[PDB]
Amino acid sequence: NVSSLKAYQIPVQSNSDNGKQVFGFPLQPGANNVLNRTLLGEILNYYTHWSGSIKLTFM
Amino acid sequence: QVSTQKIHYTNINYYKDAASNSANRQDFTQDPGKFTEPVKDIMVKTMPAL
Amino acid sequence: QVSTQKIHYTNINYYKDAASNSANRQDFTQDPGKFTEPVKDIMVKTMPAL
Amino acid sequence: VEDEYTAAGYVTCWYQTNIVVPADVQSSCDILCFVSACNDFSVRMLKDTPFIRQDTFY
Amino acid sequence: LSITTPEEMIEKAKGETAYLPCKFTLSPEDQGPLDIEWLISPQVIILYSGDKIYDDYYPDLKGRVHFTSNDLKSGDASINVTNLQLSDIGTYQCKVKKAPGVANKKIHLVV
Amino acid sequence: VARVADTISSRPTNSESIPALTAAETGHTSQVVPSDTMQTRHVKNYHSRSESSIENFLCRSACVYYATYTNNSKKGFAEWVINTRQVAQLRRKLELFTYLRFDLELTFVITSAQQPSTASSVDAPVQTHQIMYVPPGGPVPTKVKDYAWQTSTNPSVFWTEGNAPPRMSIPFISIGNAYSCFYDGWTQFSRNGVYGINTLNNMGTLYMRHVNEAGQGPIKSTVRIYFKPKHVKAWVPRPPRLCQYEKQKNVNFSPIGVTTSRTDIIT
Amino acid sequence: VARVADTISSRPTNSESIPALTAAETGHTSQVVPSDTMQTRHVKNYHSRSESSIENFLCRSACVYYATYTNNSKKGFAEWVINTRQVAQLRRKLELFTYLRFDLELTFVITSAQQPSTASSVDAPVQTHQIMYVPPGGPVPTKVKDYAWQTSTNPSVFWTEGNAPPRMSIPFISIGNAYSCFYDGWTQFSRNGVYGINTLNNMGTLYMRHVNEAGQGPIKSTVRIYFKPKHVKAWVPRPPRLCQYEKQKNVNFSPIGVTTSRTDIIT
Amino acid sequence: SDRVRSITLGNSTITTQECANVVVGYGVWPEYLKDNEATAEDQPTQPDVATCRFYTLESVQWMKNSAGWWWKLPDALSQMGLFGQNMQYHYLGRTGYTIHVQCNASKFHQGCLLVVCVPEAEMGCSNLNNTPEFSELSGGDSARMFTDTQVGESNAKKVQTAVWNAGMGVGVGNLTIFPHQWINLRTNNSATLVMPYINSVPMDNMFRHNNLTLMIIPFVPLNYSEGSSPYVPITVTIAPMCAEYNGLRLAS
Amino acid sequence: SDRVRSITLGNSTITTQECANVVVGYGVWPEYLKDNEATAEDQPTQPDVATCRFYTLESVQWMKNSAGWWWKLPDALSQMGLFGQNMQYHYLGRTGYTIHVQCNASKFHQGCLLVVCVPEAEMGCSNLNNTPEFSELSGGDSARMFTDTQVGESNAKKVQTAVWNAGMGVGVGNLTIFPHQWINLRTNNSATLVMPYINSVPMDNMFRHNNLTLMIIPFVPLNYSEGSSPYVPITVTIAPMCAEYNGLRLAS
Repeated sequence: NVSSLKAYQIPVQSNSDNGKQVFGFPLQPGANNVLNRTLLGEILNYYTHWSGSIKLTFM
Repeated sequence: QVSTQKIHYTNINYYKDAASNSANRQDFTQDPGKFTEPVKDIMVKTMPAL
Repeated sequence: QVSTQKIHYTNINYYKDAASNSANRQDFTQDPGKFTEPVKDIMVKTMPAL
Repeated sequence: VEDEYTAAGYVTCWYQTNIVVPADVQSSCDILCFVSACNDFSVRMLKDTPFIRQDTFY
Repeated sequence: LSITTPEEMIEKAKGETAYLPCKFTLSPEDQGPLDIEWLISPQVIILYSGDKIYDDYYPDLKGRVHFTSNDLKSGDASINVTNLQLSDIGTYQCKVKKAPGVANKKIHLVV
Repeated sequence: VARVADTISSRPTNSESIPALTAAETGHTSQVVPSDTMQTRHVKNYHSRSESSIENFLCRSACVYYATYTNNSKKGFAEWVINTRQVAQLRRKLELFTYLRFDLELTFVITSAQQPSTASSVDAPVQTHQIMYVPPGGPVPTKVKDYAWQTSTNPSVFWTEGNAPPRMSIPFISIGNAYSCFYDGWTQFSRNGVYGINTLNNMGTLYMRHVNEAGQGPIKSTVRIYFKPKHVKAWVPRPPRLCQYEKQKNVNFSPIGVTTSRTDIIT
Repeated sequence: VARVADTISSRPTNSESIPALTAAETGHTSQVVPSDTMQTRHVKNYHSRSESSIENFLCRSACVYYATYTNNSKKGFAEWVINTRQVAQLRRKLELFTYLRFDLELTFVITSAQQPSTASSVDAPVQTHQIMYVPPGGPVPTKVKDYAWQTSTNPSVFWTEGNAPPRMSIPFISIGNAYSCFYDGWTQFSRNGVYGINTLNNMGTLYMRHVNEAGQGPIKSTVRIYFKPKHVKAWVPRPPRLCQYEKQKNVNFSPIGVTTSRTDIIT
Repeated sequence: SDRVRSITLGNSTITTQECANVVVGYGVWPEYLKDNEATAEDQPTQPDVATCRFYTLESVQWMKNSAGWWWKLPDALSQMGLFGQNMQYHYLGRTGYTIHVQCNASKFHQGCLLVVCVPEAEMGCSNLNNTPEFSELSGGDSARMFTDTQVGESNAKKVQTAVWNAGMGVGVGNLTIFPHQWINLRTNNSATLVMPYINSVPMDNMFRHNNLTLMIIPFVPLNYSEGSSPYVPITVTIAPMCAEYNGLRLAS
Repeated sequence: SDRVRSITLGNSTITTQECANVVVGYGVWPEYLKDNEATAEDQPTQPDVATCRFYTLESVQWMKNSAGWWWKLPDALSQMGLFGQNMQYHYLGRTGYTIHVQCNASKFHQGCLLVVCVPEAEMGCSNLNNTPEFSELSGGDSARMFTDTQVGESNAKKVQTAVWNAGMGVGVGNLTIFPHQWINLRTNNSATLVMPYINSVPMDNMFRHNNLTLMIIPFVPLNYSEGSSPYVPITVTIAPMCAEYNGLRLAS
């Protein structure tokens, strides 16, 4: 799903059992292979030390 | 001429142009209000967006 | 700017940082009262310690 | 950079309750996720990026 | 780079599987390409250069050695030595070289 | 001072003012602060965003182009049109914006190298180089032994070895009000010919040559050019270039996935 | 002025205030002055403790590391991670304290040496060296003829022979509030792996190379690096290292007696 | 008088009839974190009675041919009730201890101890290539001991426990520059220190960083005539003060 | 609007777009213990961020032929981190809960629930001579369920789980006198109650006295046409408030 627009769609379907995991990824906004090419990533990849908090809007 | 640093420091301009002065390095001003919230009606935080 | 030496001497800051100034060499202050006598109750010299 | 002394945790997302739907409606839905910084972000110690290479001039 | 134990003594019985581990972590100042070697002093026995394996180097040990993990770029250079024999006594050197760091591990195997 | 905002304390509330739920359709990014979804302590924050400004991000020299020219040869001399499209470590820093405006500070790091001479007892004195700058439209030299070099009123600099590298400053030389790092649209009213080419950013050429003569053995030199955008102001930011550059004129590329991949969505 | 205290006169007393006898169990060092156990004369004292302060004890340059790299070879270039653990005449001055905080002043003393060339009539011009500094995380070059050198926005310095040695200043670059010259405790939450290793003091690498080409005969160079801790403040003093160092990472040692010995307790 | 003290914390109390003064760190008294220095983005928790009390570690015997003992401080209380329980569910946390060691003897014994609390005590391995493993570097409220003989070389991951070097490669005599007290069975009976939070960051994890070390080194060895009690035990009781934590998570 | 709420506690948050108002106990808001009423002779401890947050119990499936569910309140959080940990080392302790149950459905289902929190719910056994044992009276954050059939008599230590008597021998309709809310899949989506500390002594042990009970009884059973989702789960998330404890001891 990388060489397409499917990389941004998170699969959510009507499960049968309760308490399943949808996704999960470590939070290293300059080294992880998920938050790397986002707009935050190519700003962090020019500096070395960062700080502050991060928001994560879902839709 | 004399200003503060990251105490004081002294700077003197020698040449008679403007593109010869050193870098500024001290234009600390930001205003994200034109990239974050570029909407017509003001959006309050607490009340819902609709 | 102008201060005394070990008469007077003149110093001028040129660059616009803080890690560019020369060494201080003139912070003469000591307080051994935190290594010699780190006890809770004051200890007088003459009277015995017990 | 990928270090171990300063890890920053993990992010997960679990089903609280199932995804229910009426009839004649697809049960396969999708979710998008954004990312940004709060108003107390900052950086330091400027360097160059490890992404763009070059062997000869263009 | 840093190996957890630069040298130790291992003892196994003839006819068993020999585990010669080689763990490491990555300091922040390491950003080059990865390289992992393995030596023997009774001569390379297996290489890992360019994310691909080249491991037909020692005729005495053909197929009798292969990496364990599937995440070799995470700090695993261990080898699975199978079917130990008597001509396999010698010191091993797990030489890993990631620019600009270097670290070794001296595994002296005795049987 | 450009200090960041501190965080204010909070108490566990139970009210109808929900700061978390919003509508991302409106193109309006969220504005919540952690003090609105959990209990926080009043932390004074002294961090500063100074080293992330524009003039702290761009005003750093970067090699642009470097050419070689032998001494013992006819027309041994280097020419170069002035453009930042050629090196990629600097090209990408200038594509983050669309309309830039800066004055420049060149710097040349000239080196020499003795060639395989053939005579005996070779010995040459110090060398002297000339770096001639031709505005767009001036007359261009054809060979080293030419009279467009001396008898000229263009800005040039004479430099000899063993000293500090030369450096000149160039003001904002353009026809519009900003350099355009992008220009969609043709350059002929009939909409033919080359696609992304603009006269707005042309700056002329650079001709360099030796000043000494051929004593006994050839000497190949080398000159490296360094930019330094000062007084810069940027407009209309832009996402960063992802696919690898292929040409210096256009923005051609080959398609490549968005990111490197992982084994499963939950790992 | 930091003057020492003078001594006041005394008279032969006979009282119940004994200043000599005290209790060393309380961990409280004595505080007597010779004017309390004998007759002394009022001596004005003009001695000064200025040349024993911290900034007079540390702010003196000391060689840290030096590498060599030949000209006529592929990938002839020197790399070095920045750490003070390697030289022992300076390592011991920094172990007297636990948490230091200083900004730095590097200095490079670059020299050259002509190698055993083989051709005839060898003659090379002045040389130019480049000393590139890569922050922790940046891209590292692989060979001399590489495009990570020029097209870069890292801080580097260009220097040519026969001039004053280069020098740059580096501010306090760390994640915490002080460099830690000691750190007891592992670096993985599972308590495995290396023991005394900390990200708090990392400073990057240093890549150096020639800028000229191979004219006719190889030239091996040599660069020496000198620190200079300024604005320093020290915390939590520490006894001085006794046993000889053995490694650059940990504090391993071999046990050795406390002092050199004498023939008898009364001599 | 001037010989008795009475220290109380939480719901425990320590009373000593014969003792010397109390040495208070580097001159500072342990307190909470001011908000000029705070770095966590959330609000910390403060039990303040459930943790701030006197836990008592295990006992040690002072034989005649003894060498020494050491405890790694924010690791020895790993199993002592609510302190160890809050040390697991959180991620950060700062403390300040009030160490108290007590060893009583009659008027017919002789001996002396050096009760020192060396901060950031990094120890060296027996083999110059390796580093000491975790099992042999500390123990849960248990006393690892020094030795009087140089540990051999063929050992892979062990600690060099030659006492005349304090294990850190430093001369054992110069250890008095750290806060310390002498247990002297002539006049002293108990030594007590009040150690604030000493570290280069305002808070830190507590499973990966033992930022203190309480050592006990018998300078003048124990000695007695025949007839007196041949068993003289030592017992140290440590008590956190002004503790607070951050960053809830799962157990670990 | 008037349909959305946003409840936050400690470091957790609950947000609901569609819900009804919140019912607050008997008109009082949970708070700490005043000193006119205190009876313990010592000082209590107050974590106040480590415990006051939203723990989430296990899920339950709402089948068509469902009967009901009940949880014993200060027993279901026995294994949820710092709350369960402080519930063991101490001896007394008072709390006040903020119960929240949530069950979402589309606009094509139908059903209703009664979310009631009966205080001091004493249950009756199946055999008239015995009393229900502990294993079958409650479960660690697990839902015991009612039934639609009268439990037989030959069972020795079981609970009478006939739903039309609520297990307490009382008529199931009259349960609305206790604080309650109706989960109605037509207009409602979530029910939330704020229950103070209701007991006849200022503090009490928490392993021997389950002084609340959260019951859920489907009056109008779930029903849907063919095609819609056949699995509708219910999830309750409970959060203590204003907790404090007394009387340290060993683990138990």
